[PDB]
Amino acid sequence: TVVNGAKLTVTKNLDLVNSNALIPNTDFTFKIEPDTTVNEDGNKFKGVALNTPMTKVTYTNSDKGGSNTKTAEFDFSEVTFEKPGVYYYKVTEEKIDKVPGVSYDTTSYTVQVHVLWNEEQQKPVATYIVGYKEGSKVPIQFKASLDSTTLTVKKKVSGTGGDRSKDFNFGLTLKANQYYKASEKVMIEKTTKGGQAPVQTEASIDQLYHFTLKDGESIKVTNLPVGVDYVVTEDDYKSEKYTTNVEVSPQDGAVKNIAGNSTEQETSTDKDMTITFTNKKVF
Repeated sequence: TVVNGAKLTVTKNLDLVNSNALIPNTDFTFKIEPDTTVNEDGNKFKGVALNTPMTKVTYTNSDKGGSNTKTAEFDFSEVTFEKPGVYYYKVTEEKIDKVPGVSYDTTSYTVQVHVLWNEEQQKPVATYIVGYKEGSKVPIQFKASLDSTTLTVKKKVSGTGGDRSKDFNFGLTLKANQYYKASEKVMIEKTTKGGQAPVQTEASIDQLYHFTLKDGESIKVTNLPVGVDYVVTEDDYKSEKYTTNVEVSPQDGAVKNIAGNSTEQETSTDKDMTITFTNKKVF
């Protein structure tokens, strides 16, 4: 929280709502600039602009299971300070296009660079560095929340002729995007009308995931990232005299009803999604 020297570390932390979340391929950029509000005193000065005013950290899918913490640094070594004093800067995080499901830290830090006359170098040198937000001195830390969501797929059999023991075949495809690459895995648990714990499997992005359900059974994708396109399809059972309808039901949003055996291309949001396929057979 008080740095002796000319280098200043910035830390990024990702706080995962679901600890099993997939980590998006993305960067965070931090800007340092002279503070312009400073009442230019004999002792307080507007900061001198750095040659490298931006620094950044990068997350990739492969960071999953790590600390979710990354560091970068600003370099004050090459800055020329004409006089000893306290030089003021602001440090912020910048992000042009927001990543779905990531919240951006709007914090602005005040950074004081204490520049003292130094015997060794015969000049004023950056000697220590202190940062604060609206409270005590702290390390420069930015925190973002990474939300994710879930997708539940349920099978409902209806009509006096519907077979509650029949297994219906389904496919799920999740599509790769810039944030989540092909072959990354998402966790799936299947709940069955029987004695046992749910069964855990994994689906791969860009790879058709095959599953089956009887009436009253479901699968749940427990760490679906936000912003991912997907399609769920049931096999056609018209030849066996079932009619099929889909309900696509985002938590607390408007339900979409679809005649037939497939969802259209859906894009996951921060809302939990429930998709119910109703298979009706009657005499």
